[PDB]
Amino acid sequence: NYQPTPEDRFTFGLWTVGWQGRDPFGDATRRALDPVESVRRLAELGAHGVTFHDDDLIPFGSSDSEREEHVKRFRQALDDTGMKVPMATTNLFTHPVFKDGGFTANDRDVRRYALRKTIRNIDLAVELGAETYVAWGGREGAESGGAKDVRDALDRMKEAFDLLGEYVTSQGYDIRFAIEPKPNEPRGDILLPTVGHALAFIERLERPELYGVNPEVGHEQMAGLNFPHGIAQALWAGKLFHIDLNGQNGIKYDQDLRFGAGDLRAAFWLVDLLESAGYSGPRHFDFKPPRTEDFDGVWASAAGCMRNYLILKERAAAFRADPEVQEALRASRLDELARPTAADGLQALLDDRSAFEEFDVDAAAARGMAFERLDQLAMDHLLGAR
Amino acid sequence: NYQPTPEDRFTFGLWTVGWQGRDPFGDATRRALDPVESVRRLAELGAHGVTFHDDDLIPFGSSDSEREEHVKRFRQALDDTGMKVPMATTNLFTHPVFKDGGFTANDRDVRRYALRKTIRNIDLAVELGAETYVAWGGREGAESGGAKDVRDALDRMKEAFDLLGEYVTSQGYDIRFAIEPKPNEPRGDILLPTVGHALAFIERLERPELYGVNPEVGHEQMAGLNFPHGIAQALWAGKLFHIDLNGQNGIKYDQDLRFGAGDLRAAFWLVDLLESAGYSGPRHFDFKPPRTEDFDGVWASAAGCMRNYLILKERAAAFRADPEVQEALRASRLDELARPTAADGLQALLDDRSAFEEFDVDAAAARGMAFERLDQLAMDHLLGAR
Amino acid sequence: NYQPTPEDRFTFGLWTVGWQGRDPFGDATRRALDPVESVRRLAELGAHGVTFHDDDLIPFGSSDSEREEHVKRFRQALDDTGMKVPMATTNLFTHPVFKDGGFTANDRDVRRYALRKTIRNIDLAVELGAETYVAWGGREGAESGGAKDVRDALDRMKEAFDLLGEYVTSQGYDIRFAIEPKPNEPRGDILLPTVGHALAFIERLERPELYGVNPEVGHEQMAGLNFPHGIAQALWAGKLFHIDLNGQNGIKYDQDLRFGAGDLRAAFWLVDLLESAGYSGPRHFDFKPPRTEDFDGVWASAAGCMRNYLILKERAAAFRADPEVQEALRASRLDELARPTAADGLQALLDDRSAFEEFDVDAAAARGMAFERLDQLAMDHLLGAR
Amino acid sequence: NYQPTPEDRFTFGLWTVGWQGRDPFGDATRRALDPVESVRRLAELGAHGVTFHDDDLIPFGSSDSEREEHVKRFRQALDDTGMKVPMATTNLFTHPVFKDGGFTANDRDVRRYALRKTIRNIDLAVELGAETYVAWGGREGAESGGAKDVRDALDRMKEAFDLLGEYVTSQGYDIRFAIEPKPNEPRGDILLPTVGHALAFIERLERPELYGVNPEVGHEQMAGLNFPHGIAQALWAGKLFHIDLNGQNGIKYDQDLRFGAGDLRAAFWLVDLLESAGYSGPRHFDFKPPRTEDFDGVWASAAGCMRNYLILKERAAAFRADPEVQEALRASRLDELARPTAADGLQALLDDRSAFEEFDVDAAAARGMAFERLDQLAMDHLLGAR
Ligand SMILES: OC[C@H]1O[C@H](O)[C@H](O)[C@@H](O)[C@@H]1O
Ligand SMILES: OC[C@H]1O[C@H](O)[C@H](O)[C@@H](O)[C@@H]1O
Ligand SMILES: OC[C@H]1O[C@H](O)[C@H](O)[C@@H](O)[C@@H]1O
Ligand SMILES: OC[C@H]1O[C@H](O)[C@H](O)[C@@H](O)[C@@H]1O
Ligand SMILES: [Mg+2]
Ligand SMILES: [Mg+2]
Ligand SMILES: [Mg+2]
Ligand SMILES: [Mg+2]
Ligand SMILES: [Mg+2]
Ligand SMILES: [Mg+2]
Ligand SMILES: [Mg+2]
Ligand SMILES: [Mg+2]
Ligand SMILES: [Mg+2]
Ligand SMILES: [Mg+2]
Ligand SMILES: [Mg+2]
Ligand SMILES: [Mg+2]
Repeated sequence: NYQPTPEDRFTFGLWTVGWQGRDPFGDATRRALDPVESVRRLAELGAHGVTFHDDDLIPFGSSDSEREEHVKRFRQALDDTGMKVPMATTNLFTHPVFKDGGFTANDRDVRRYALRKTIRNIDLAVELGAETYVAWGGREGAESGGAKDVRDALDRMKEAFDLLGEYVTSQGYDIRFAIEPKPNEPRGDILLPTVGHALAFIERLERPELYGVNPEVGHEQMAGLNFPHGIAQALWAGKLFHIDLNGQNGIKYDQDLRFGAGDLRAAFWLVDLLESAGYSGPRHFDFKPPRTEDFDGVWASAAGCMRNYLILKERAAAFRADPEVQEALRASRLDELARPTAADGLQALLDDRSAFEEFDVDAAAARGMAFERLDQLAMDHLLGAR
Repeated sequence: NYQPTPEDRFTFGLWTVGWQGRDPFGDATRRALDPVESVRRLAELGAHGVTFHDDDLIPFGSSDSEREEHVKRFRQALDDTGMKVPMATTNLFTHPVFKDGGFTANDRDVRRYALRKTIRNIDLAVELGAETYVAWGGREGAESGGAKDVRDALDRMKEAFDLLGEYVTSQGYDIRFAIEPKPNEPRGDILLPTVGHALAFIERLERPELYGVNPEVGHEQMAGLNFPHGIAQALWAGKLFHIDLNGQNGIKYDQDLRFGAGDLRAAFWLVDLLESAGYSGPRHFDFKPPRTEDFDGVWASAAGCMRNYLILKERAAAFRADPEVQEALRASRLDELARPTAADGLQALLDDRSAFEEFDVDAAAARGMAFERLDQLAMDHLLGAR
Repeated sequence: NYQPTPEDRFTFGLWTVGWQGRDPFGDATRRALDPVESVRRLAELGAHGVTFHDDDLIPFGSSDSEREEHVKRFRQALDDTGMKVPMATTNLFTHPVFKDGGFTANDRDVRRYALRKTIRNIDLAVELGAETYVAWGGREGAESGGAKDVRDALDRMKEAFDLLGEYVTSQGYDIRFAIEPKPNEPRGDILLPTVGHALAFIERLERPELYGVNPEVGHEQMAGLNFPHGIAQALWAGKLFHIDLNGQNGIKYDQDLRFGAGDLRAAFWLVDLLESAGYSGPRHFDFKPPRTEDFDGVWASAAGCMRNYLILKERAAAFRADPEVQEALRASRLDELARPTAADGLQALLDDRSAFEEFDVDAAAARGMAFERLDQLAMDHLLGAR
Repeated sequence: NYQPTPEDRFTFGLWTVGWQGRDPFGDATRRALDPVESVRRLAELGAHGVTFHDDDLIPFGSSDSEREEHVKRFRQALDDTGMKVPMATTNLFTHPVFKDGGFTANDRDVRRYALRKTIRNIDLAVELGAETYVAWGGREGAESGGAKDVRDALDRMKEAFDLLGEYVTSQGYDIRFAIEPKPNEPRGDILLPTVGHALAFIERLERPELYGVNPEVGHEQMAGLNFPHGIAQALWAGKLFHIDLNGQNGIKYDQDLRFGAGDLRAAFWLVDLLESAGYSGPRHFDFKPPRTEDFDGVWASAAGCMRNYLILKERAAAFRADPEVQEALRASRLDELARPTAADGLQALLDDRSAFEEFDVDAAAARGMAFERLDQLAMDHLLGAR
């Protein structure tokens, strides 16, 4: 009954189940978790692996010796459990030095520091076997219009990513980058605010093939955007390297609810898309167990993430396998959407009097699309009412 | 006192001052305007030119002879007034045949019809001297998840734009395309919903150099996005071919208020950016005089569009010329943002102990950015309080 | 399998299934429906009754004789089918004369006309047996700040409703009023924009007992508000006289999707609340079959409204009857929320050293609320995964 | 040139200029401020007074002796500066014990503790001379639907406020309560989310005359609502006891920008309303100097709050005094909006054939409202372009 196994490729950030519950208006409600205990508890729940920021694993300002002891304890817990580390990232947002950004801070010496902090963790990530390195520029942005010339900032952002690309290729590392967009919070506006802006930016990098996106359900929904649509565009471009799964109730602060909470029907269409397109990357949960919860609630919340994915996967598969749904898809001409508009070419199109001069516009206009019957079949399948 | 001349390059769509005031809940409050009268009235107000959809100028379903008479009357009014036609577009949204889209309609015969309708108006646009051809895919999208496979739809969208690009190059036309994004309305979600998604899509076209964006103030703000930031990214990519100016009060239906209404400070930063970057295209107003207004209100509203642009232009120029502002920009290190992070290169950066090993993180963290003083200087300039 | 009967009290506006599909950017896609056919088709689907604006039933500007013939045909179809008319309303928004409002139009003669148009339809509503009379002030509002002094407008709004209350009581009519809030569209901002503002306004009327609210799912969600929470406040105040059910995907134009579409989990909690509180009024659907649909799609969409209500009703009832859920509610102390804080009174509270001086704040802080386990049980029940 | 004096009644919370810059993703960027220094610095800037939560002034868990020393130091600084304390409030949100609320926490013993903590600070507030006591229920709410029965929670909320009302009247205190609404953050949804919901709730209290609202600019704008409209409804009801001034850029996390930032035109219409209605309460700024700023930026930001109010006050006064504006107000029939619709009464209205039978609907429909000319005059005045 919806039990995960490591083959389902579910992963969690250390910072997720480890969130102590400090928010802008309140103190922590839970004690800190040792990374080692987190790995053990997640392995017992059926997770495939964990992810980390450098500063989750190695307390900021550790000596090189303390650093090695922290990595050794962590590696021992990975070996003890079979857990993998498919993704790593850099914390370029917590420390006060990053208050105006890392890669696009106005101060040049902060920008250089941000690059050196990132490069050091890329080495560690490769050693632990990470395949994707995520960059979330949470502090890259502004609260006021004059504080940031955005063209210069984009120059600085491109420079930083180009330099990281030169570093990995000069080291022969097999790692790819994924940019994680967010429209706002903690800055008033964040640069590269959506999947689309990030995809557009990547095409201006020196080595675009090394970069993709790491979209997050809740972040696109903070702009009121359709998350499955954005994921479809990222797949279409070949750029879906990683994904952050969670829940969000509309346009407000980033809630990071467990996956399946928030917009349930969007979660259904997302799972349908990922499974139909054969996405094979990690199913990563970037979520926060609400600060109302004790530690038993934390693990119930993490378990719920995986459970909801598996239930939705079953319902989406039943939806697509149902002969009556396959018939309704043809009734709505989804098969025709997949056929070329003009494989015959431009000149044939221009000579085709059935496409314009003799096109029966009123007859085509009268045909219903039958979309509502199709959508009610999808509802019936989601609710198990079929 | 803020009087426009044709050198200011202000343009208006025929559909703007010609909007009869029909909304989803009410009938028209104004009679229709003859395109010829609109050209004359706008010329008297100081406008530079007009834009049109095919169906604004030529009633849908006109014979070829009636078509020629409509164009002739229009051309005579352009010659009488000196008005230019810098942009044209296709109406692929009003007629019922486009209820599920034009370029991405599920029905293949509608998609072919949409292409032939567009190609016919490209010819007319070139004859009238338009330099930019805008495409707003207002019906390309969905209300439900199963109605549209977005990867197939993007295939169909790319196919359509590739075919238009083949047509203009095979005809030797000097015209470029601009895609106008909108997140929603009249479809529940529209494909290519923001500037960013449109920029990303263009990079997958066969001839990307022929395509740019036509962002609209209100459309990006319907996603809660920062419009000057999005414009900066479009300029950075070299893709700002055209712009739609209006006003919008936040995340709600597309209001199309006169420019300067809605988010006043965003309008100030937009004008500052366009004028500082040397944007030389038309300043096009895509706005709707509210249906409360009679015809005297329509022309007062159109006049207000141009007036507000000119006032904001004056205030932005005073802001940037003020020595105390130039000093505050240096205090906030905007000059350092414009300098390369690591022109010395990757190896020099890696060897630079001042960038990491000996970087004084606490000292850099203590420096204030002085952004609030800078933003209050900008406020004082906007309000004429200096 | 989820079949409605008239005992379920499902009702539909004539304007819902009768929506021709005209939106701000397109012409009608469906022919008009005769009110008589609509009554017959809805009766066959299992509906309990219909609602109407005066202008849905009687074409605007009909002579008194044509008026009587229209009512007679309608009454004959009600008798033929057994359909009831539980609610009626006035169209104070379509005709151009209402472009600046009805009850709060700046022009006094329009305000008087709006009152006479309303009073005439109250008579008709009582004759057809309506118990609730709805007022949706769709044009009461403004696009700009100086156009409407809101204190004077609220004076005019109170005056209008006070006069309607005097009319019904002087006629001895057994009818109550329900105000339907909406935050925006078609005006830039609408007066009484949410359930809360409407409830507050009612308490200033001369006869508050005659007035309640008619909240609509999508309207509260256009402000990002929690619709079940708002309904709970209306029930708490004793003011839920009527309800408009539909679906909405977040903060954007009013979509009026079929009920169950949009925010599915909000629909579940709404049905749970209405059924648990014993709401006995009509379950009224104010929805628009998308303009992609032909007439077969219209009736499939209407059927889906009722189906989704019945499925959600079953799942909510199973949720509340599940012993493991009843246990989890006690684990989360929902039983304690229902017990008075200080039935012992103020002085006992002040003397109770266990409430402050000797309260163990750290122990109380450590208790988890177990909300995530509870919410996953609700998810499992909604998805039929239990 | 726009210099404040204590007669302008500008006040600041200790928590505003004292915000250390900790947000959900970062550590503090500024050291803590001694309340005494804050009073001195604000007095030098021209402020009239300060406000406080109990826990801003007295560190949580202080002994009764340390408590007295903290109050004594504070009182000495008030006497040294002439600063007043017009408002006080309780912190029922920071400590982990309040993670599920104070007055509406599911645990009864937490609810009793919350009441005793509040009552203790009411005594202190009266001793310092506060006239208004604010309650912001930031933790009263839920992230999930089953966690909170809202009808029971409203029962508990009413019980708490009724008990506070009994306490102040039994002590003979001259203090009034103001409820501060917020739609969300830090809870997923907060009870009483807008001005309207709060006004409606007050009317169910035992002693409604003791309670009013403390609206905050940014909070109503987090629901996309028109803040001047909401303030007008609160004034109309006689319930505007206090106000929180700041800035907010649309629907997103609560930014608490300095007043004048965010929606500039809304700030203009707000100042016009407050000054025209003769609001005489404090002009309180609940704002956060951005964490990019050092202490010089903090005081520049606080100074900007007062400056922007004074500039807007000047522009609104010029707008209302301009004869051409007074003429345009009559052209738009604002004078008619202020006149009764039917002072002649119901029977006269029903007998008046000019109101319906002989009303010229087409003539009334043709009259333009001239709202756009009026709004451009307001724009010209705001920008100093007249
Ligand atoms: O960059 C990795 C992560 O960093 C932070 O935790 C962000 O909140 C999250 O969105 C991001 O994915
Ligand atoms: O495509 C040209 C225009 O068409 C329609 O009028 C749209 O509303 C507008 O946004 C667009 O710019
Ligand atoms: O007033 C009755 C109805 O009128 C209009 O159709 C509105 O769109 C709807 O919201 C309202 O309920
Ligand atoms: O209750 C007083 C204050 O408490 C908190 O600081 C809130 O953020 C603010 O909105 C409120 O006004
Ligand atoms: Mg997030
Ligand atoms: Mg996130
Ligand atoms: Mg993330
Ligand atoms: Mg628009
Ligand atoms: Mg537009
Ligand atoms: Mg446009
Ligand atoms: Mg609606
Ligand atoms: Mg509605
Ligand atoms: Mg309705
Ligand atoms: Mg706030
Ligand atoms: Mg606040
Ligand atoms: Mg506040």
